[PDB]
Amino acid sequence: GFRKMAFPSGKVEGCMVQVTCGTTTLNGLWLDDTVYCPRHVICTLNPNYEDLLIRKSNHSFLVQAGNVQLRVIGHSMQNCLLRLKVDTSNPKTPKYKFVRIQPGQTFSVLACYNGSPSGVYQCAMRPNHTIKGSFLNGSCGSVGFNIDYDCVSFCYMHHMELPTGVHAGTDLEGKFYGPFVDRQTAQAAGTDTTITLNVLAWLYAAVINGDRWFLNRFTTTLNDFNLVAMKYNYEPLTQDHVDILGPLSAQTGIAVLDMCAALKELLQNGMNGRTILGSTILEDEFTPFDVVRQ
Amino acid sequence: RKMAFPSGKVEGCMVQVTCGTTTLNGLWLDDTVYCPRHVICTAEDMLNPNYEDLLIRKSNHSFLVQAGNVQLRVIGHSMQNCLLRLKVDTSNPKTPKYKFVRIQPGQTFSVLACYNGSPSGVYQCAMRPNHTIKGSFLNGSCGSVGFNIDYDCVSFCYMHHMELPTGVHAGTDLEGKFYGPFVDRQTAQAAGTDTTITLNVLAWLYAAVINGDRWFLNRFTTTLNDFNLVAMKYNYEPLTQDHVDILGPLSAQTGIAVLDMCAALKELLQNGMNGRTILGSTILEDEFTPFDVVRQ
Ligand SMILES: *[C@H](O)[C@H](C[C@@H]1CCNC1=O)NC(=O)[C@H](CC(C)C)NC(=O)OCc1ccccc1
Ligand SMILES: *[C@H](O)[C@H](C[C@@H]1CCNC1=O)NC(=O)[C@H](CC(C)C)NC(=O)OCc1ccccc1
Repeated sequence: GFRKMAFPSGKVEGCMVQVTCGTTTLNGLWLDDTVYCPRHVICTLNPNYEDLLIRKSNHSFLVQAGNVQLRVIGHSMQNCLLRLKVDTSNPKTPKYKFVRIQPGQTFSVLACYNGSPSGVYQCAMRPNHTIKGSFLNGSCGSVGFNIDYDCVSFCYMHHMELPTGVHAGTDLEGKFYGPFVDRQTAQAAGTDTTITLNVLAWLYAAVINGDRWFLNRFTTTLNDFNLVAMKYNYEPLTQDHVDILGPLSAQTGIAVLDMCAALKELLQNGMNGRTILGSTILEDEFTPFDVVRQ
Repeated sequence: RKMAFPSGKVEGCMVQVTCGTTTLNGLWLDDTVYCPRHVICTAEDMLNPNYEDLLIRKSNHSFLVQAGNVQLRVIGHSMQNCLLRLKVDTSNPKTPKYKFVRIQPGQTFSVLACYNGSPSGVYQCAMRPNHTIKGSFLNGSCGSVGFNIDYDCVSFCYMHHMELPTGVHAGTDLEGKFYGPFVDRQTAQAAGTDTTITLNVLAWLYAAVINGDRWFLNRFTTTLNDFNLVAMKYNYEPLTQDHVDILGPLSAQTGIAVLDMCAALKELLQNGMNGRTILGSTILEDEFTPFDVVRQ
């Protein structure tokens, strides 16, 4: 029973607001007396965000926190975000911090529309700095997050979809993940590589679940595995990654470099139709932490 | 993708209940806490416990109920099927609009997995045709709840009790009647053979058509009875005209008649999949319902 699970969303739900500018509406995040939303809410295509921002008043921004309307007492631009100062502090803001998530790591997304939380799901920051999210028109300002004890770590705010169907956005300081810009010009994600650390954790999960048909007695070095991995657009494995896999190595008695020799043969010979935990595809959005926790 | 409902309205209802050295989670709604009755058990979890006997031997004082840091006072108690109802001195201020509902096989819900009264994860899953859940539940998760939220009202449908030897899970509704043939005793128990939820696979095939995946359609069609002959051979639930009517709205938005889709699925079952993918997966997904496909 190994499932993609999201963090409970309640602490974040109390922070979700609707921000409207003229006719374009999206979501904002209300912490203390400040509200964060994508800056492209002030748009009507090569926009000059300094020029459009100077042309706006505090009254132009309609901020609705559920029933009640909040008044912007001031505003400023932080990279690709706006920070709206509001007259009132959210009584429900939790202990929180902003963090910059790293490729391979996961977080939960609270998909919201019109300031109302709609659904919650888990995904991963891919190596090409996009995410395979679920985002419809109106979802901008939806936030991705992790929770550790009582503290919410915010790491993502949604801005855009790319032509490949995947998604791009920023941390909570407004810096984009990846080389993307918030204008609707042609933009392309880089070639997506596979999160090798996560495929390896999934193989440990499978071995723990009772299918070990893919294990072998061949051996590999870290360097000779990385050389093969990159030919197949898998991420090279670091020695920190080997260390992170230690507990699953011990629990199963399969050395990390031996699991790499298994993976190596799967890359080179494919799966002649066989399945691992039920699919002909190696899953790369389950971390070593997820396998350990289940 | 599978999405869970936002868990906030449920998270405020989660508390910790301890009897002796046994701890699990409880659901606190107004002035009463609901929780699995085997919280009053110790070593003889496995021994056929007499729960009427174990309960007559207890006082309100033996139930330690904590809502975070604050301890609530048990004013009374009673058993309802496999649940305990604890009357608490204080009424939960965070109590949402809610009802108790008994879900049917094939229907989906969200699980808030809890430990020591503290929410820790949320996910979507389906009630299996054999009345088990394919959940993710560890020691201490009992009393975790399943629910749907449409729209301001929480529909509680599941409370967790136990894990079968096969790793699937079993529990009750919130009036404490088990789903399936199970009893709350640490004896080894088998579910009936599980099946694939045909109504859900068909709903998902409509979902695939909408987001671009059309490779699997074909010019053929079939009748209800021709299709069920192939489904029974592959361990799929039979399809009925109610199912077809349920799929009606999904026929319109697609322009694909329900029994054309059955022909497409029949080919996918008889032909397998080329190793290619449908909406991302290499297996026929049966835990998204028609009602899920419309919402998302
Ligand atoms: C913000 O609500 C929205 C999120 C997009 C909406 C479609 N799916 C999403 O994730 N962002 C935009 O609409 C974005 C605006 C730029 C100024 C950042 N435009 C965009 O992503 O173009 C791609 C696209 C637009 C509409 C439908 C599908 C793809
Ligand atoms: C309550 O926290 C716990 C959750 C179970 C155990 C770990 N994973 C879970 O889903 N439930 C029990 O421990 C339960 C208590 C009985 C008195 C109902 N016992 C149990 O699940 O034993 C495992 C088992 C049950 C039935 C057949 C075979 C094994």
